[PDB]
Amino acid sequence: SSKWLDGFRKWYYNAAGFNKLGLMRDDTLHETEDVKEAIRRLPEDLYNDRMFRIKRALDLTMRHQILPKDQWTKYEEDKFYLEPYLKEVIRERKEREEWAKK
Amino acid sequence: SDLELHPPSYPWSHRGLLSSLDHTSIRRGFQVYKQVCSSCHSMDYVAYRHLVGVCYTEEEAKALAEEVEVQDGPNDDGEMFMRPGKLSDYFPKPYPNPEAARAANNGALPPDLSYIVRARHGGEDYVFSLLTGYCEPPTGVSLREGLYFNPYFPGQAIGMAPPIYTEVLEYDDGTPATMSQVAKDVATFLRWASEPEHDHRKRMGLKMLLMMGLLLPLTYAMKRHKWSVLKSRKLAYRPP
Amino acid sequence: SHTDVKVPDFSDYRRAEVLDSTKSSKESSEAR
Amino acid sequence: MTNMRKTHPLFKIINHSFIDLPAPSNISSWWNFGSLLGVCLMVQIITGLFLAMHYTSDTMTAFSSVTHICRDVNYGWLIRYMHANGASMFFICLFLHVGRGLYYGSYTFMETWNIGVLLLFAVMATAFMGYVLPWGQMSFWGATVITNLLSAIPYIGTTLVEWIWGGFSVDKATLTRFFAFHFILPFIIAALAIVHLLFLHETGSNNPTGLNSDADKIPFHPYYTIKDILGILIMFLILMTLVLFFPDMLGDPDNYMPANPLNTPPHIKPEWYFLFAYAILRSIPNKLGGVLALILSILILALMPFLHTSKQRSLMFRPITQILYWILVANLLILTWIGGQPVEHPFIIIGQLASISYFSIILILMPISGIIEDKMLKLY
Amino acid sequence: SRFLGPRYRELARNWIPTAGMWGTVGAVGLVWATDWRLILDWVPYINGKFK
Amino acid sequence: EELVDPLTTVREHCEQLEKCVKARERLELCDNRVSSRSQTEEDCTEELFDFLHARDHCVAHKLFKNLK
Amino acid sequence: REFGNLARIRHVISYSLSPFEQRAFPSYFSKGIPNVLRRTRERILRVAPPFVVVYLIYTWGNQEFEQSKRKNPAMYE
Amino acid sequence: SPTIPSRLYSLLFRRTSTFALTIAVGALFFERAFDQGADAIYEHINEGKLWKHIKHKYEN
Ligand code: HEC
Ligand code: HEM
Ligand code: HEM
Repeated sequence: SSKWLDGFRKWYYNAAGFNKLGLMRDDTLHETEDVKEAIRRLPEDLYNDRMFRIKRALDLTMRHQILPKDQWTKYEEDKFYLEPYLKEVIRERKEREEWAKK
Repeated sequence: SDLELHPPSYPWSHRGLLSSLDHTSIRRGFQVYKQVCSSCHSMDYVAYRHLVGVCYTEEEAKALAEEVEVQDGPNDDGEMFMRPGKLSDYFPKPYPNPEAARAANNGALPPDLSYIVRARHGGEDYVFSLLTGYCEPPTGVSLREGLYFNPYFPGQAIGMAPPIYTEVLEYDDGTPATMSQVAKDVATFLRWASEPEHDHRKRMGLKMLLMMGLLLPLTYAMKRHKWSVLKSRKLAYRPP
Repeated sequence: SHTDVKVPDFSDYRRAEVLDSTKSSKESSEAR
Repeated sequence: MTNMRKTHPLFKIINHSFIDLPAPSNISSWWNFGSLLGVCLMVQIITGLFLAMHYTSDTMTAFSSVTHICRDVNYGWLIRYMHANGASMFFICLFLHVGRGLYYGSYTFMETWNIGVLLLFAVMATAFMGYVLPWGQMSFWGATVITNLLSAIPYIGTTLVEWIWGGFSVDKATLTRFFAFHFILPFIIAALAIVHLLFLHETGSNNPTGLNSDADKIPFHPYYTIKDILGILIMFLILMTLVLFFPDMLGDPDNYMPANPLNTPPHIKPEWYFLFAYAILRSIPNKLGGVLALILSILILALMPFLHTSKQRSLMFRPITQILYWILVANLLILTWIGGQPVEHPFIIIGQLASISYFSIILILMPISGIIEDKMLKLY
Repeated sequence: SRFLGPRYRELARNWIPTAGMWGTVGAVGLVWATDWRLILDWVPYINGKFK
Repeated sequence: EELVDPLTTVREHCEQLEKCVKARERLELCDNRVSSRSQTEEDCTEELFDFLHARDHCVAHKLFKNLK
Repeated sequence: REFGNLARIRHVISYSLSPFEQRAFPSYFSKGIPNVLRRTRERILRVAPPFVVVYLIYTWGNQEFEQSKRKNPAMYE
Repeated sequence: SPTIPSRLYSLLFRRTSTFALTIAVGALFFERAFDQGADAIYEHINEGKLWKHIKHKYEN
């Protein structure tokens, strides 16, 4: 059912390890051209939050430590902030590719 | 057969990481090589000048170099003459070419024992096991004459007669010249001939370990001192 | 405000000679 | 008054490349291996320069010249075993360099990765010809093995092996030209390393998290200066204990015999860093198939950046691909071992399954793992 | 599917003659540089030098 | 002949060690097996190698204190 | 590319102390051993079992090879 | 209350030139002292096995 899939996704979310550094999935997305377009399309507060989270993750990796378990981000609170911007950028790129093909 | 018998790990006096060779044992092994092994084997990369400084005095090395006659030349009219050897001369060939060695040794070629320890699996353990491992062949192993059964030799049919036994030579130190004593001495000598830089290399390694046990905590302390600015750095985020 | 900016406590990393806030410096700086 | 460090042209190039270089603040000890490779290259250049100062590339005098270096030249034994154990350390640092690049997603620097692959080929050729150089039994026989394996190519192989041999077998001309090539090729390696560093500095350096490291960057000096100095000291510790205590466990005893064309060795094997390629070439039972398998197994590193099917760069947050990568490293260890023992039972099936699993993991399994990993993280 | 389309198909169709002529250039240069017998023992003049 | 061999004293003591006793038992079993048959190609090199491995291992533990 | 214009960061404060005033090994063992144990705990399940099966098939291959070199008592009839 | 590192800094570790002089003199004296100590450790480990230990039997 969906409950077992959600539980196994929770276990994978704990096993991935970016929640221990305070990161998010959109924070740990690799920066391609479309991703960079999404970050440049981000608003100011979300940009500052993302860059501070990345800086704190880099500091923690430098010290070879993680955040306390209280300060780990949760799977329910992982905001998918870059998803609409990324989807719009992919849609525009696919439109451009279709126009170039036709 | 196709099997190999692994020589066992003998407790040599130089097997430790900071243990040198027994130079008296190298002396006795050189005497064993000169009086027994030199009739068939060659040691062309070792000289009396290599011998002096680790086993013999310069006068003793000169005496045992001049006790053998070497071929030299040419002279004024162009003729190969014979002169007593010197320190710079190497150990003399028992055969001029390897084909003569094969002819005089029933086809088998006695290898040069200047790198035999570094060139055989086991090294001095293999040499000791080969010299003290001669035994009667088991049932079903028919060996033609000129070959001797030796379990430690690959192929088990060596072309070597048993070279050493009890009272095969006389030592100048009064040491009993038993089979095991002679084999241990000649194995120590062959290890020295394979690695003349043995004790010097061990001294280098001892100095290197003392020096690096000094340097590594201190260099690590310098690295942690330079990196202490970052490893204790605190980050704060204050959006308005 | 910038006045709320306070340097956090560093006693978990700081040396023993300057661990006291009331004790002056420049008497252990040469030693360190 | 002017700032000489960033005003003088050579000084400002050095400052912009090595001194004031913005480096990621969180790169671990795995990032010391590039400088370890450079220091190993310099050590090899110096030690081989002295070895060639006392070395003659004649078939009659190669082995006697090596013995003369070991015994008669002052600390020539130290120079020679520093050279050999530095080759072992060079390949250790190369393998850990490539492992860092595969694990932390550094192959996305495509041109830097390709220059690195060309460097890996050049270093392998250099070390092969250098191992041929002392004219030992295993050196000569391994040279014959590798040249015949190259001669397996149809319609081109016989002419190419006669051209490289300088004759009909490994002989005087082969040894002398191998000495010339082994002398010259590390300088081509050094120039390609300048190209490597130039492309890397164009693209910037990569952090273990795989994120954008421009938020937190530190100058290279003095942080990574002292970190690389500590790494150099540790690498010298391992190299010097390898030279001064265990100088022959990574070498081969059969190389201490003169090269006899009439007598074969009991078991012919190449050096330990060629063993995985030797094992896969033994695994595929075709000469052309074996040499093509070797060539493709080294070119597949250049083929690697087109296999990235994940939206995460490094494997830090990719546990399934982490498991697959560690199985890949384990399989490389199995391949080195199988190149160790000869081609018998059950080494036939072990080497065959090791090669098939190695290729399957590096081609098929890792992108599928990345795809299902993205699906599990709900990316599409 | 980026390179699969009608505009790319007709661009490729324009570039077939040029790529084929470049391949002919490379083939002729390879035969001339290597002195390949299997090709050079069919042209009339160059047959003379091989005897 | 007058000077007894420390080598052979250690050898006979390692024969008195019981693992080598079992090895010699297999050796005599192989010897009678091969000898009580004609037209065979079986040799006793396997059992001899096992016995020699065990006995020379015992010797390598317990020989060089008797030498100079 | 240069050190002055790499990224845009706002409202972020960094605090650092002098290396001559803070220790180089601040409790090197007391919070050093638990950190190493935590790192090993996080990354021991993904690393160890591959080398475990290396050891297993290494031992199995050597045992099978030695059994192959061992003679088979089946030549009598 | 002036300690030994404090005197070392106030005398030798302050200026770079006298710092380098301290490094050079310490390098000379430590080279001699370390060579003597490591050599003595080597002799004590290998008593009765070296040529410098056994030459008195075979000389004069
Ligand atoms: C003439 C009777 C010899 C005497 C005296 C010594 N050796 Fe010899 N040796 C001789 C021959 C004809 C051979 C070749 C046998 C063969 O089957 O190859 C050898 C060989 C060796 C070897 C090499 C064994 C190997 O596996 O390669 C060694 C290590 C060896 N011999 C040792 C050795 C020593 C130490 C001697 C002095 C006590 C000695 N041999 C004397 C011929 C003769
Ligand atoms: C003689 C050979 C080589 C030299 C001198 C060399 C040099 C370097 C140096 C100095 C660095 C920077 C330090 C570091 O990141 O470790 C580096 C990084 C890198 N090397 Fe190499 N390298 C060599 C071979 C290779 C090989 C064989 C590969 C891959 C197959 C490779 C690919 C890379 C990549 C991708 C990086 C970037 C890593 C990152 O950005 O984090 N190089 N190299
Ligand atoms: C300018 C650079 C170099 C020069 C001049 C040089 C020169 C030499 C010489 C003269 C020898 C013969 C000495 C001997 O056989 O021991 C040799 C051997 C060897 N070289 Fe180099 N070399 C250089 C760089 C390298 C590099 C970069 C590698 C490997 C990455 C390498 C690997 C080897 C090996 C493995 C041997 C065999 C040593 C042995 O078998 O004992 N060399 N080299």
